[PDB]
Amino acid sequence: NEFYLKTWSEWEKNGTPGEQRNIAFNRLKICLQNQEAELNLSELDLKTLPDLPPQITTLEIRKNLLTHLPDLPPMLKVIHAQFNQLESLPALPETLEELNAGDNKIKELPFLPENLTHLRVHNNRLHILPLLPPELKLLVVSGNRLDSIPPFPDKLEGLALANNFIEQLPELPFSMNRAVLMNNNLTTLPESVLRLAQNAFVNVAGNPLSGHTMRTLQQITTGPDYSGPRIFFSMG
Amino acid sequence: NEFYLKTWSEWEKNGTPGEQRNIAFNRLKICLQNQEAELNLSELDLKTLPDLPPQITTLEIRKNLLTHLPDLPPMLKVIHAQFNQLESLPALPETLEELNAGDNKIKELPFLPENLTHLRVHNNRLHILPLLPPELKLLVVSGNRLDSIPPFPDKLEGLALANNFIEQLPELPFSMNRAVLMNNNLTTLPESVLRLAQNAFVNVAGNPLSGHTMRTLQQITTGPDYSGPRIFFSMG
Repeated sequence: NEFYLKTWSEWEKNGTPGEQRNIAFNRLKICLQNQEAELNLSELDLKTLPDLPPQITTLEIRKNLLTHLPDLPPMLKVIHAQFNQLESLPALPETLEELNAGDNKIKELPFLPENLTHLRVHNNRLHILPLLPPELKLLVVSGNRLDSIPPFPDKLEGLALANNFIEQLPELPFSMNRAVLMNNNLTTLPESVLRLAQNAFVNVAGNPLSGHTMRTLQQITTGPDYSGPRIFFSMG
Repeated sequence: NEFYLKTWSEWEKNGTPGEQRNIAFNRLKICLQNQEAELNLSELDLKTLPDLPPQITTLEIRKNLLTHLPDLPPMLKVIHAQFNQLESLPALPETLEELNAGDNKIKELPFLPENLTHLRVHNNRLHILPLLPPELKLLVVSGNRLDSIPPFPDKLEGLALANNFIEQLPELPFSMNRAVLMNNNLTTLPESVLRLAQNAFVNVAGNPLSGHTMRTLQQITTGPDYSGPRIFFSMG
């Protein structure tokens, strides 16, 4: 309890000129004393964070200059860390449900915990993704360096992978209603794309789909009973 | 010239298994012998390029695995090098008019030559831009690490700098009709935004514009003779 005030007071003082660590100390202490659910340190030019209040369920720290996070409290449900300079993340609490860390410099994600439902991590430097947890509903990984993709869990609804280097797409679960796959290196599509719901959104423009893929898809989608989705794509 | 056929022939032999350097050697051979304007080595899994045929005016090499480019021939007008692993670019030929190098790892650009009209470099790692040349017409630098922007040349028509860390935007020239400025760190807007043409597109959603900026902009834009453009933005 006073462990935090000692830690925070010393972190108060150890800052470069622009960091608004003076406001940060105030928000940290109040957050501890009133046992608040959310800690909001966004837009404070912070280059580091100290140890965090243990009871919080929302950590909002977007638009700072963080290179690393401290250990994450075990009750966190939502973490918004987008627009920092994060190079990695610490271990994620088992309670984590929503993680936004887009627009950082993260080269690898840590193990993804079982309750994660929304992962938004575009504009990083990911070459690989860890295995996806069973409740994942939304996955946004556009604008990274992804060469390959782990298999999809069977509740995934939204998938955004534009502007990567994916060569092969794993099978798409019937739960998927939004598949944004532009500007990759796909030459073929998984058969399961055609088995999605009729109103599903599918965009594979900007991929070098082979001639056989194109003729295959043209024969099926123009069949008189075709019930699959509309597929957007491009040539040239 | 037998100088190129030897060099290309020995570059052909020196590849790892997946690189399709045999198809590339043939395209090089055809390009040299028929004196073609365009050399197209895109989508061949290439990790390096050899010396290039000197007469080409279009270099098409997107979607390979290149880390460095070779010296560029002196009549190049168009270079499409997006989706590689570029670390940097070589010195740019004086004739260069269009450069696309998005989705690489480029940390800084070289000197930009005087005839460049189109620069598309989104999804790289730029912290700074070089000074912009006087004919620049289109500038796309979305998805980088930009903290600042050099002054804008006065024929610039399209500007896309979404998803960077820019805190102050330089003045916008009257020629600009498309200003895509979302998800940065602006708290205010330059005066010159209000002097753009009435049909210009301006999008600053996702910036933490101050309350004073918002109330000022609301007073001006709702006056009965407001002559400027529509501005899109966001709150929350």
